[PDB]
Amino acid sequence: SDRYFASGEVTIAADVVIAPGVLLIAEADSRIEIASGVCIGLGSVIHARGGAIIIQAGALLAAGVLIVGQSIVGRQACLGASTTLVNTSIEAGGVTAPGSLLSA
Amino acid sequence: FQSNMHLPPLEPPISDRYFASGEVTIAADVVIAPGVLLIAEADSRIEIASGVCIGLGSVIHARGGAIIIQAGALLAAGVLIVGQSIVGRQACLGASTTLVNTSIEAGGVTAPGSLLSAETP
Amino acid sequence: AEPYIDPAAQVHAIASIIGDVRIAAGVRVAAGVSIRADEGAPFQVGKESILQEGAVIHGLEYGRVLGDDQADYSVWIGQRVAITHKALIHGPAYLGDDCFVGFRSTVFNARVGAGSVIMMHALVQDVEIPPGRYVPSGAIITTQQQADRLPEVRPEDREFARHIIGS
Repeated sequence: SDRYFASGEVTIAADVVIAPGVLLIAEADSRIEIASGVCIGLGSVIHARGGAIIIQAGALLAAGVLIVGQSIVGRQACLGASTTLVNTSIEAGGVTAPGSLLSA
Repeated sequence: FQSNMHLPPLEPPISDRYFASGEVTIAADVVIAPGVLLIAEADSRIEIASGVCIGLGSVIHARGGAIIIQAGALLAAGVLIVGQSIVGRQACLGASTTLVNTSIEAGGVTAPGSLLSAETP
Repeated sequence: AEPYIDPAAQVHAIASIIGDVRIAAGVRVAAGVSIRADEGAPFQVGKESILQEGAVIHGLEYGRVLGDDQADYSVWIGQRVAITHKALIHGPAYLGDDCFVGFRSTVFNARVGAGSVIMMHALVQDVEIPPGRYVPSGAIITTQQQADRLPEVRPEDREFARHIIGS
């Protein structure tokens, strides 16, 4: 099935493409924001914890991405497959190699 | 191949539901992606605490004991846990992590594609 | 066309088996296993093989291997073959009798001769694996040089594989 799952304060722009089985979970004190033109690849898990996770415009997230904590993923940045971001941010136009792990 | 690129692809789900078989006891605020497979043999159980998320295509298979995912631990897609394992409070497991009879310190983070396998505890 | 299930084969009802697949006697397909031959490409899984939860068997549209029954197959899995959790067997592929494929490892467009032990998080591609050889965990085997220099299965390593499935 084509569905994703969201929980908490998640706002998604209308032309965002979200793949199946994506989880978009924001804890109570925290929130998720996805700008327009974004693609979230299959199976990706985004989980805001102590504040916001912002996916800005035209960014691409490959399959198996995991974002935890608080983070800004900059305008039109690209995250390789299986990228794992924990309490770390991506500049605009930034790129992560697949299987990369940025963590603080 | 780039990192984790040799590993198998991550396939879509066929249902919107996951499947448990064995002795599992689930927490009301847990989020389990469709197609996750929680299997516990007769001598065995799976225990998942509060606020856990388990990503697409993950497989938890308890053997000879228990697997315990503690609260706020998170599993990216296709994580595989076989044997007996305790995943610490607040831990984070990259896509296609494999844990075989090995446990994770609270707050510990696993690089995607990681392979952690001991023979028996 | 439909798949053929041997009445003496145990196939979980939540496993997904599509297309021209041949499931022999005493074959155990676990829950959540995916076998897909939607190309018109034949698949044969020999007797008493074990497919564990999350395993997956795909086939390319073009390409075949020669089975022990003299037929051409997209995928021929022999007898007593273990394909474990999340492992992938793709495309033109031949596994011998008594092969083991560890967790999240891939076999694609390759020949694995009988009695071989493939470990975890590994890729074997574009090679004819000699019978009775052991690929370590994490290895990436694409050249036939690499194949030729593979360790033979230590009587130790087939114990490890015999622990992974314990039924």
